[PDB]
Amino acid sequence: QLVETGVQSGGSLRLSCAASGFTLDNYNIGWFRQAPGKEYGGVSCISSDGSTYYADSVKGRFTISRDNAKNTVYLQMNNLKPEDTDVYYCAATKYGSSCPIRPYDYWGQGTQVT
Amino acid sequence: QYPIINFTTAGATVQSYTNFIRAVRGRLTTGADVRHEIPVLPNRVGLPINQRFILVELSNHAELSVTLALDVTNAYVVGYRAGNSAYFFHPDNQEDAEAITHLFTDVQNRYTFAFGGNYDRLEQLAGNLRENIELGNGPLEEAISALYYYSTGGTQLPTLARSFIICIQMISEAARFQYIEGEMRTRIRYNRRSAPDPSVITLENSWGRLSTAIQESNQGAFASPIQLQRRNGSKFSVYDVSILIPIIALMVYRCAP
Ligand SMILES: [Cl-]
Ligand SMILES: [Zn+2]
Repeated sequence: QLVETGVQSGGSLRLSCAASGFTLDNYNIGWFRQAPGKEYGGVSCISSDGSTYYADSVKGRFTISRDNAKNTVYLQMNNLKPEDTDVYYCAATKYGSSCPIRPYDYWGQGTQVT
Repeated sequence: QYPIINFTTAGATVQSYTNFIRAVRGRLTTGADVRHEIPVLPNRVGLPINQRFILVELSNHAELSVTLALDVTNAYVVGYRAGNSAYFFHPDNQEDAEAITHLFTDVQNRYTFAFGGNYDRLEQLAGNLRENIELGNGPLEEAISALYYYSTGGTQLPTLARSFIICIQMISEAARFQYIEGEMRTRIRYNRRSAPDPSVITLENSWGRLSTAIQESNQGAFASPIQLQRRNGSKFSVYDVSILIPIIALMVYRCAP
């Protein structure tokens, strides 16, 4: 199971995705939007290595990280805008590219960001 | 043109449905790659664009037709064509977005939904969970009409969402799972319609991790038991691939053998 937790125009938020039962160390993890619009793929992803990917629209603003210890993954969201308003969710896949593609091995319920 | 498989709900039998699903599998994969007796879908890496999709042309009693496009790498429905209009789910990534431009190229009206074709989003749109959406020949017949009439404003979004949920389960999921094909066969044989039980839902939800767990294991045992559910909803754990072989018809490519 993946569980997510975690504003005024310009503010920030810190999203968290905690895995229960297994360890996220060996998994490709990505954060996604419910409605990307004209963009595609994850918001930010981390390799199972440990390279990271960022959507052009969030470069310089968002940072994704791993806390192997507590066994969770964090998404730091700085300089937020109205257009970033969406449902964000966590997805993990053991093999393949840094950004999980469907079908996912595991995914979370996601949280709302306005 | 991509390969085309035909199915009609008009006089559908367990035999015609079985033939259909078998043909869909045979077009999804060559069966050259098999792990623990389960065929694997082609790897996205090395798959030319002219072998990337298959087309499922569905007809009903009203003689209305729609054509679904299926991605051979994961058996996902990516969009459909009805008459002179094609509709695609919001692509999951940039590469997929480019891939779908190769579909239905002569159609004069192409549209892309703001939503992807995953159950979670579709259930929200439909206003119903899979648990409450009946499946069978009747539902498929109605789904085909709904899809066909969408372009003319004759189909409401919630109904379109429901229809997708029906087509995906009776085509894609049945293709992925012999167990689910069996369930649809039973509905057909007895002219019944009913929602899928937990055993079906849990399988659908686990296809990815099952694929991973199977391709990961060397001798066929699982490092960590896979949890599934019986018809009655009771949970039971799976410790090795034996039980799964008759349940799963094919897997998504996860790693090299
Ligand atoms: Cl397109
Ligand atoms: Zn191209």
